[PDB]
Amino acid sequence: QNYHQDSEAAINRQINLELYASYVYLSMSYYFDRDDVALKNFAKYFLHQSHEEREHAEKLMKLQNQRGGRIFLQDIKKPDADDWESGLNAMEAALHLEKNVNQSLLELHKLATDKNDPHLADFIETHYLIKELGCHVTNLRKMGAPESGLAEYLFDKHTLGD
Amino acid sequence: QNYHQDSEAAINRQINLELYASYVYLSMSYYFDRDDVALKNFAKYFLHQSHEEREHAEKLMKLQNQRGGRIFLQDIKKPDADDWESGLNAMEAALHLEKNVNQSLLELHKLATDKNDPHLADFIETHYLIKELGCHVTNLRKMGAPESGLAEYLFDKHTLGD
Amino acid sequence: STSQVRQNYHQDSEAAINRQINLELYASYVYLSMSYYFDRDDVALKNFAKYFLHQSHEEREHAEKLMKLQNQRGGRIFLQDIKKPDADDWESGLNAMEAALHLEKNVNQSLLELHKLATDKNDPHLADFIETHYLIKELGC
Amino acid sequence: STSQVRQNYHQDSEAAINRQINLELYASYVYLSMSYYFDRDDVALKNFAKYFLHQSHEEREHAEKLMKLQNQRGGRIFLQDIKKPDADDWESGLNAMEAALHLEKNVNQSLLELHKLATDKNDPHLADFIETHYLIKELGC
Amino acid sequence: QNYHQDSEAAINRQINLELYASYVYLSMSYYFDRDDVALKNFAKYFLHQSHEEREHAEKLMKLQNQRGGRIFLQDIKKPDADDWESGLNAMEAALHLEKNVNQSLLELHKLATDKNDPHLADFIETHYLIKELGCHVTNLRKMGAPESGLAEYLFDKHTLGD
Amino acid sequence: QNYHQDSEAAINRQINLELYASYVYLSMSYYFDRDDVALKNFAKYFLHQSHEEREHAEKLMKLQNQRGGRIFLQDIKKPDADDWESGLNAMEAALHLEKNVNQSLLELHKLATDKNDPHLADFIETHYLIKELGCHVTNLRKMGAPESGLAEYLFDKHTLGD
Ligand SMILES: [Fe+3]
Ligand SMILES: [Fe+3]
Ligand SMILES: [Fe+3]
Ligand SMILES: [Fe+3]
Repeated sequence: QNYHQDSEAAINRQINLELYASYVYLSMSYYFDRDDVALKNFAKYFLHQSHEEREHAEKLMKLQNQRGGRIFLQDIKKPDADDWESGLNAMEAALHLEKNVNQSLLELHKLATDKNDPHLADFIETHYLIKELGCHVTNLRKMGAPESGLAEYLFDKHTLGD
Repeated sequence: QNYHQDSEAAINRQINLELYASYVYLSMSYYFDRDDVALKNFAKYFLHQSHEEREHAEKLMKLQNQRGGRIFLQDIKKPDADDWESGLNAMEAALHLEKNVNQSLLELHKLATDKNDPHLADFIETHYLIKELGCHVTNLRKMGAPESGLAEYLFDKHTLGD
Repeated sequence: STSQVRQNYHQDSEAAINRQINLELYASYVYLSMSYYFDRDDVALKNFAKYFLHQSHEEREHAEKLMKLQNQRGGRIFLQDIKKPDADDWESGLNAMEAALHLEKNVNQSLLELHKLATDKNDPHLADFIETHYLIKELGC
Repeated sequence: STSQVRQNYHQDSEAAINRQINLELYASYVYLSMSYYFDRDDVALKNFAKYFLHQSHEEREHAEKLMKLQNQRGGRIFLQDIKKPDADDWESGLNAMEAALHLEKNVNQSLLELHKLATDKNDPHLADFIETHYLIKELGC
Repeated sequence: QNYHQDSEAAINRQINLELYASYVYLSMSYYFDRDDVALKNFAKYFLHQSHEEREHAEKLMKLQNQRGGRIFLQDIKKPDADDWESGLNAMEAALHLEKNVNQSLLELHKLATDKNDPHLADFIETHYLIKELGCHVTNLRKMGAPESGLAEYLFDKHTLGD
Repeated sequence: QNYHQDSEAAINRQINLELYASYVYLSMSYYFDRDDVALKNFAKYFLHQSHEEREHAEKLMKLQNQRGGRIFLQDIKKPDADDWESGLNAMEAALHLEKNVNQSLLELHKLATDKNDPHLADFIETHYLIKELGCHVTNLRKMGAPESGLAEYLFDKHTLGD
C-alpha cells in the first residue's frame, strides 16, 4: 500500500511550506523595520504571523511523529524579494502566499479523505487569515496605496495599531 | 364604523414597513462585510440599526394584539440593491428610507388623532435617527466621498468607531 | 469578476448558501408569526409565545452566520423576498407545532444536502461548517 | 369479547396505538444500534454513544406508556417483530443524525395522525394523551 | 344563539349526576358498615369515593359561576338499592355508574368542542377510576366472589387495606 | 482461523436471544396489566426481568466491541403468545425461556473454553433465576393454580409483593 508513503511525503511537503511561509513573514516584518520604510505595526503584524506559521510547522511535525512517520526536512528557500516595495504589496504577497499554502493543505486533506483516514489536524487550520489579508488589501487600495504614503501611515496607525 | 378596520390595516402596513427596513439594514451591513468593501464599523452600524427596526415591528405587533386587532403579515420585499456602492450612498439610502418610514408613521398617528384615539405607541418612535443619518451624510460628502476611499476609511474609524 | 479571497468555493455551493439564507430568514418569519399568535388574548399561551419568539431570533441569527460565511469565502450574498408565513391563524398550539415540524424538517434536510454538496466538491471548510451548524441547530445546551 | 372498561375507544384507535408501540420499540432498537456503533474503537465518539443510548431508553419508555394506555382504555396489546435497524454501520456521526432525523420525523408524524384520528372519533381522552406525549417527546426540560 | 343555554343546562345535568354518584357511594359505604356485612375497607373505599364525587359537583358549580351561568339544582334521587348484596356486586355497580357518569361527561365535552369553546374543566376528570374498578371486579371474580365470603374478606384485607 | 468468526457469530446470536427474552417479559408484564387479569405484582416481576434481560444484551454488545468484533443485529421476533393465560403458565414459560437462553450461553462458554480463551463475561450470568422461577412454579401449583384464581391473587400479594 502506497498510502503511508504518500501520507508522510505530503506531511513533509507541508512542513517545509509552513517554514517557508514563516520565513517570508520574517523577511516582510524586518523590511518595515528599515529606517526608510519605518512602519512599526506593519512589522509587528508580519512578525506575529511569522511565529504563527512556525507553530503550524511544529504541529505538523508533532503529527508526523504521532502517526509513526519520519520527518524529512528540506532547505528553507529564501523569499522572492528582499525589498517588499510597500505595505500594500506585502499584504498582496501575503494573500497570494496564504492561498498557495492553503491549496496544498486541501490536497493533504483530500488525501486522508479520499483514502478514508480521519485524524486530520487540518480541521483547525484553514481559510481564516485569507479574508483578513484581503480586507487589508482592499482598504489600502481604497485609501490610495501604494502611491500615497499617507495611506500606509494611517493604516498602520488605525487598523494595525488596534 | 370603519375605524378599527382602518386602524388595524394601518398598523399592519407599518409592521411590514419596519420589517422591510430591518431587511435593508441587514443587506447594507453585510455589504460592508465583503472583502472588497471591508468597513467593519459601517457593518456594525447598519446591523445594530437592523435589530432596532425589528424591535419596532415587534412593538407594533404587541400593540396590534393589545388593541384586539388581527396581525396580518405580508411578503418582506427584497431591498432595491445588492451592491450599495459606498458608505456615502448607503447612508443616503438609509436617510431616504427613514424619512419614508416616518411619513407612513405620521399617517398612522394622524389616524388615531383625527379620530380621537390616544394610546399611540408612536409617541416614542419619531425623527431621532433622521438628523444623525443626515450628519453622517454631510460629513462623508465634506470629506470627499465617495470618490475618496480615504474619507470612508477614516469616517469608519473616527465617527462610527466611537 | 471573482473575489480575491475565493478559493475552492464552487458556484453551486455559493448558490446553495444563498438559498439557505432565505430559508432561515423565512423560518424566522414563520416563528415570529406563531409567537404573536399565541400572544393573542384569544389564545394567551405565553409559554408558546415565549418559545417561538426565541426560535425566531435563533433562526435569524443562524441566517447571519450563513451570511458571514458567504463573505468569508468570497461568495456574494443575493437576498430575495421573505415570503409571508402561509396562514395567519395557526388554530391550536399543536397545529403550530406540526407546521414547525415540517419547517425544521425542510431546513435541516436542506443543510444535509448542503453537506453532501460540499463533499462532492471537496470543500472540507464548507462541510465542517455545515456539520457544526447542523449539530448546533439540533443539540442545544 | 369486549373489555368491561372500554368506553369510546374506536377499533381504529386501538389498532393505531398498536402500530405506534411497534414503531417506538423499533425506534429504540435503531437508537441502540447507533449507540454501540459510536462505541466502537473504530469510531470512539462517546458523546454520541451516550446520547443515542439515552434516546434508546427514552423511546422504549415511551412505548411502555403507550402500552399502559392501551390497557387503561380496554384495548388489547398485539406485539409484532421489531425489525432490525437497517444498516449496521452508520458510517459517520452525521449520517446517523440524518437517519435519526427521518425516524423521529416519521414517529412524530405518526403521533399527529393519531391525534387527528382521536379528534375524528371524539375521543378527548386519547387526544389529550397524544398531545402531551408529543410535546414531551419534543420539549424536554 | 342557543349555546349558553345548552352549555349551562349540560353543566346543570352534570352537577346532579355527580351529586347522585356521591349519594350511591355513601349508600354503598354504609352497607359495608352493617354488622351482617362488616367489611371495613370496602366501607372506606366507597366513602372516600363518595367525597371525591361531591368534590366533582362543587368544581362544576364553581365553573358554572365562572362562566356567568345559573346553577339550577334538582332532586338527588335515591340509589337503586338499599342492599348492595356483596362487595363484588357493589364494585360492578360502581363500574356501571362511573361509565354512565363518564358518558354524560363526554357529551359535555363534545358540546364545548363541536362548538369551539376551550375552558373545559373536563380535561382533568375522565377515565381513571374505571380501570381500577374493573381490576377490583376482575380480582373478586377470580377469587370466587360473591359465593365465597372468604374471597371478599381477603380482598378487603389485602387490596383495599393497603 | 475460523475462531474470531465463530466467536462473534455466537456473541451475535446471544445478543438477539437476550433482546428476545426482554421482549417476552415485556409482553408478559403488560398481560398482567390488563383489567381482566389485573395482578400488579406479577406485572412488576416480569417488567423488572424485562429490564434485566435488556441489560444482558447491552453487556454482550459492549463485549463484542471490546473484542474487536462487529455487532450484527437481527429482527427481534414476537413472543409465542399474546394471551399468557395465567400467572402459573407465564412462570412456566419464563422457566422454559431461561433454560433455553442458558443453554445457548453454555455453548458460548464452551466455545471460549474448548478454544482456550479466558475473558468470558459469562462467568457472572448463569443459573440463578432458574431455581427461583421453579420455586414460583412449584408454589403456584401447590396452591391450586391455574384453576384457582384465589391462588394467584394470594401469590401476587404474599410472594411477589415482598
Ligand atoms: Fe500556515
Ligand atoms: Fe422604525
Ligand atoms: Fe365524578
Ligand atoms: Fe439473560
